[PDB]
Amino acid sequence: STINLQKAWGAARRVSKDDWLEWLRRLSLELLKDSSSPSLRSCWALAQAYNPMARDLFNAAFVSCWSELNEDQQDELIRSIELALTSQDIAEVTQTLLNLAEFMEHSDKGPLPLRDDNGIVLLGERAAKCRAYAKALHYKELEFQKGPTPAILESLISINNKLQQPEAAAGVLEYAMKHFG
Amino acid sequence: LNLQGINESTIPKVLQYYSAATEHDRSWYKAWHAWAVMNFEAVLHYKHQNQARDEKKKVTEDLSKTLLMYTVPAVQGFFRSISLSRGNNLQDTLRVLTLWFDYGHWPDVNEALVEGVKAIQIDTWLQVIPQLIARIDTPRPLVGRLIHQLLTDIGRYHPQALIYPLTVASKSTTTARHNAANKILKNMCEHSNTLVQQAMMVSEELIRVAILWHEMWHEGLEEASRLYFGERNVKGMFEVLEPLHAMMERGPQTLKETSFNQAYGRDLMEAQEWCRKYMKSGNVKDLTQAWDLYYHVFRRISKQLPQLTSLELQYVSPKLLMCRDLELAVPGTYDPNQPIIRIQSIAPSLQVITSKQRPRKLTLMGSNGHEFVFLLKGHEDLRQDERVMQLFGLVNTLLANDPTSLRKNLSIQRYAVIPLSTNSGLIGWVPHCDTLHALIRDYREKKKILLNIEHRIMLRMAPDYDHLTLMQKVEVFEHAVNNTAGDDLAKLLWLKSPSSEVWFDRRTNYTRSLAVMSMVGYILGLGDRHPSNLMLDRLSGKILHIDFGDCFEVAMTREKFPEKIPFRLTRMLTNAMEVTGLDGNYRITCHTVMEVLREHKDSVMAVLEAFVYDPLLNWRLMDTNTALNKKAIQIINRVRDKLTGRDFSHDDTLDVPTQVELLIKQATSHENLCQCYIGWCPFW
Amino acid sequence: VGSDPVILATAGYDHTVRFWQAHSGICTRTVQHQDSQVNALEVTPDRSMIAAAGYQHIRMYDLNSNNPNPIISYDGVNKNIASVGFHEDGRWMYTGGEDCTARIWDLRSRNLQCQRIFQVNAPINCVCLHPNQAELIVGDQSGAIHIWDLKTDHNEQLIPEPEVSITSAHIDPDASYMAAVNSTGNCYVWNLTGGIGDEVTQLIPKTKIPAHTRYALQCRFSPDSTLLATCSADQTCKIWRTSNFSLMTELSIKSGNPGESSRGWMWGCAFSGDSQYIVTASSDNLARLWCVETGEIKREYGGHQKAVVCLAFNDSV
Ligand SMILES: Nc1ncnc2c1ncn2[C@@H]1O[C@H](COP(=O)(O)OP(=O)(O)NP(=O)(O)O)[C@@H](O)[C@H]1O
Ligand SMILES: [Mg+2]
Ligand SMILES: [Mg+2]
Repeated sequence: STINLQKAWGAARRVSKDDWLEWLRRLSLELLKDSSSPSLRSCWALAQAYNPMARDLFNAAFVSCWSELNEDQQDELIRSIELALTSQDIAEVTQTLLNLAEFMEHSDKGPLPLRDDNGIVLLGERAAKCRAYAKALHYKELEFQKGPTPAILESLISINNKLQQPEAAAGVLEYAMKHFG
Repeated sequence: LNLQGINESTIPKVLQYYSAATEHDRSWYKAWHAWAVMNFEAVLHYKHQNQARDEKKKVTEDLSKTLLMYTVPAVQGFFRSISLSRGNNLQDTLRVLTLWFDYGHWPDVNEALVEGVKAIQIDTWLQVIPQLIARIDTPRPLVGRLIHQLLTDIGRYHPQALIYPLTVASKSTTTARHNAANKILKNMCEHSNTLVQQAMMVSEELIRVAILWHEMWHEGLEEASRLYFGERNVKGMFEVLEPLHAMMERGPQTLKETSFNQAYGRDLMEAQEWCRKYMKSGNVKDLTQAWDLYYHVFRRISKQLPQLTSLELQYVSPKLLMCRDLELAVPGTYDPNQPIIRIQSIAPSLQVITSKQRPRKLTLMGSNGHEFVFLLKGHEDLRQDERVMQLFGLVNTLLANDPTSLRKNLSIQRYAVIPLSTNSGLIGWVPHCDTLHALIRDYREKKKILLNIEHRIMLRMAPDYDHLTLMQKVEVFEHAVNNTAGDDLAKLLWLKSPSSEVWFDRRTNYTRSLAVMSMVGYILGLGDRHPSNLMLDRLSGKILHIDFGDCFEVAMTREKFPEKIPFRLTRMLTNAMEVTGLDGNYRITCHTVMEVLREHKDSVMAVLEAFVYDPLLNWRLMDTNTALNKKAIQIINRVRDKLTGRDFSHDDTLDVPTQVELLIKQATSHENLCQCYIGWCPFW
Repeated sequence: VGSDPVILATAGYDHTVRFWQAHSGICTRTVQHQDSQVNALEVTPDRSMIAAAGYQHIRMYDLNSNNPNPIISYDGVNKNIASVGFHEDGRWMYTGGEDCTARIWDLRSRNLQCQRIFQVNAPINCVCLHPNQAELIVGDQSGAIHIWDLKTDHNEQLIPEPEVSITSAHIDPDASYMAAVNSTGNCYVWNLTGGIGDEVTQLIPKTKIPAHTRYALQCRFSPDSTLLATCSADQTCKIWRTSNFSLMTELSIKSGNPGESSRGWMWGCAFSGDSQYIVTASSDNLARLWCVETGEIKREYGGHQKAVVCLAFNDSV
């Protein structure tokens, strides 16, 4: 359990993209080592052997171990994840972390408390930088549903243009102008 | 015409111009079509004159050469234009078909048809067969003879296309229809041997399977109990039981018929004898005894058939259970030009769907090895729906004619309709088809949300909400709507999606489908479709409609909890739509659909004229309102008014955006929604 | 009940018409109209009799008695009935609602046979009665007001806002006047003086009165022809003076805290006695006596279970 944090705390020592990939791999392997389900504790050895089995099973073992970890330990792992997100722009690690965020948003347990407002800013930004333009649109619409803001409306217009749908951009602009100046 | 219109002083001038264009290029289909259509429009204008003067026979006879002077060349030009085009030619063919049906007593039209129908390809006549078998050998020999000739001609090329429609038609009660069916079917058996007989066997077996003796007696004894116990109509009760008693007397043919006779028929015969003794002796105690017996039989059958789940074909149809490689096209097929799929076999039993109504889920394996699923059902008039699907095909073709609607894939989702005789038939089962009401229930149940919360809020404020005034209802309704968040379907749209991209695409297709269906619903006369009849696709998210009901502008006649607006966009739908709501994509789609309708208003008017004109279907419009033929003419006039922007501002010309905005503002009328039936759950 | 002048008649959806002293809040007796909700109430100038209009009933009771037993009693048309009214001479009662046919039912009758019928537009939302024996105002769902002569079915049609339905219309004393409010609620006032013939004349457009209304519910007059009042579908009532038709005061039942907001719509208004007091009500089951030109709420009556609506009251004995 706590071992999973020890690799996670390694996020405070990674700089290069290969270093962050190694961090994700080692965290995946240790998550597999002490998974609640024996079907993953058995696959720990194979994940060490191959590598991509650690990637595929990273979400599954992460969910169970994070569930077992208490509030402080969960917050520590979350801070490690936030260091990874705010440190370097890596499509693979960022997309994997965004997938974790998506599952936790969908799952009844609630989203990861990655930062303030669940990192809906950062997540959206990352979804724009990893070219997941629809993902960034979803995060920007989560911001929108709290209330219309000129920055939010302009960001939606930009994302709609980025999604090659001028119709949505025009409609968003019309809504913005009718609602406010 | 754009400077003058069509009238007596303008017809020959424009006809001369079109004829000159034809002479300069006789190979140009557009000029021939223009000349024929101008002659048809002249026929319509002189018909307007005929109705203006005759309604205030001599005028009709006087115009019987003026109208022929355009009708005969209209018919001939339509024939030549049809010979010069394919696919869209059916439109021109329809322009012929309705026209001479209205003028099917003049001999010149008969000569023109008899010589000109041979300029049409028979494969395109195949698309006309239903409206031929509706009018074959009716009391108008100049029409009936030609229709019989046409159907016999069709039989020489594609008899399989005629076997099913004529097999259904032969069960019509009319003597002439039955006998004409016999003649054409013999002329077909000259080519196909006994495939007519095989199809008749299959149809009869399916008809018997669709409704058991248990179910026929269930309905009949419910009516008998109502009449004797409710109305005290002894004579009506005996009238209802008379054919039912006759069926029981005739004896069984299958294991469930025999089982019914063993279980219920033995007692039902005693009740029958008591009724017979009353009707010659006056023993009302015998009526009470027979009625109580019928009551017990009815309750026993009602308790017997929630188990009607697995219907074994052995006990209702040994013939069909031992189905073999019958050279019969699979129902729902076929393209004549292609490798027609023959029926290999069917599953040993049927799955019945549990509801107030009990369709049978039939599974069939054809020559290509594929499975085809169908919904057999009785007590159901499917000709209406078949015409509605033809109209959907019309609209889909119109959208396919627009490059905007080709790059933006707009189309109405279609499915099979296969009527059988005696108000029954095979509908067709569509996979991944989910009721919107059931989807909201799914979300609420998975999150432990009570389903009737909105209605409970309404009734807490007003336990007697129904008998309130308009503003009282609006107060209670708006308070309840403010006290709820009708956004379940948006959450399910997000949750059921695997990824953000699929969610985005499904939302786009969803909104486009909503816009297209709302506009088509207003124009074609949508109305009576509760959320139960409103279905969703699991893959595309596009909306489907299974019940068509009275949606021909007559469902608007309702007064007991209407149906005040032909169409509706609910709060739940807008909540699942984009951030823009109406703005952007939805309004653009509505404008595009209305533009397609306006531009091709002539085709839509002709097809709706075809539907409204046919007496067999037109007689069913007397269930609602009004001189039936005059109301039919009025309905076509209102169709033109909607297709010319004259529905909200009759004494004006509504532009496309003007009419769209007026329709939107009608749909925003929450005051109408408070009055409407709660089946359309108004809080969503 | 009818023997005490300051009694106010109140009723809601809960099938009970209560009678309570205006200046004290003390309820005296009740009446039962279990057929349907109240669409309208009225206290006769005849001194005395009760009317209550609801779905398929004009229930008429004996206002003087401590038990107001039924009078005629209707048991009216088979459609929703909205309005009421008693003539000042002990003459016919007037019934509206759907269908487009105004029914006339005598007070002295003891059966369901109608005495006269008048032609109207879309179902009647309101009826009001002049002291004149040959004038009667009706407001319809079509946005059209209709005068008729009470004797000959000679009528005048008025439509001040055709696309906006009219809900309440009333008179002023000194006979021939008219005021009305509609689905926008921007009140209109005309002078009807005067004449009977093939058309009942003459409408004289006097003024338009801007009530703070998004949908108006009821507008009524003062016995002394000094005041008018109107009620909005949102949370307010308003008062003007007849001499200049300029805004005197207002009642705002919408608290500053959003938690108590949308307590109910302001159903019904009229004045009682001197030009100082006014009776109104809300659908939160609160019938209210407050002041003219002052806005001070004096008495509040929470004696009902379901949505008080369209008050009526006595003024004298
Ligand atoms: N193409 C279809 N695909 C899937 N389910 C269908 C389809 N058509 C009908 N149903 C389902 O079976 C039920 C409808 O049965 P049905 O007897 O056709 O209704 P109905 O009341 O008879 N319609 P109508 O007679 O026109 O008013 C519903 O529960 C549907 O979910
Ligand atoms: Mg049916
Ligand atoms: Mg059906």
